[PDB]
Amino acid sequence: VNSFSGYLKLTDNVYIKNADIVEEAKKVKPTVVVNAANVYLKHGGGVAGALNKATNNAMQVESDDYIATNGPLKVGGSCVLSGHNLAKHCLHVVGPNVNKGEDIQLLKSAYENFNQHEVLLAPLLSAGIFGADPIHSLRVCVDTVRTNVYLAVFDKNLYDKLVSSFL
Ligand SMILES: OC[C@@H](CC1CCCCC1)Nc1ncnc2[nH]ccc12
Repeated sequence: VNSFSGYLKLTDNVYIKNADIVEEAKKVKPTVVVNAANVYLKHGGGVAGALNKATNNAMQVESDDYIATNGPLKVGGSCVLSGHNLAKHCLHVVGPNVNKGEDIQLLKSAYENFNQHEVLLAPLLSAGIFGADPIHSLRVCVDTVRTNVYLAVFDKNLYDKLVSSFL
């Protein structure tokens, strides 16, 4: 039993809700919140910009030190950093950005990072400003993640389409 509330159950391990991931994280304080990161951990907009803003830019400060030490992530890769005031940990995961021409096949590799964590709060990878089809992202999530994932979908209209079209 966990403290996630109001989710629709899609499969044995995947749950979905119309919610602002920032407000969800602040309420639940999960062990792991997933950020929709880029390889430079430049948290300018989308989920990343919103999460970073909620940390008063502490996420960005920590991320800049991470990059200065380690260099950029790989598309499809991840790193674990602090969750600041939002969660114990933040798993920064880089899904392919279609608006940069990146290979959508890397979306499965991106979701594989979730399997290293027993429970996660997460957005749909490569959705939103990353340009991928969210219905496809949900399908890859369900077919790749085996651990317990609670998906927050900001847009109510998109949430209803994801549920109604789910196979
Ligand atoms: O998938 C990443 C983005 C994409 C959006 C595209 C337009 C329709 C709504 C989704 N989703 C989010 N999901 C949960 N919380 C969020 N906070 C800020 C952004 C955000």
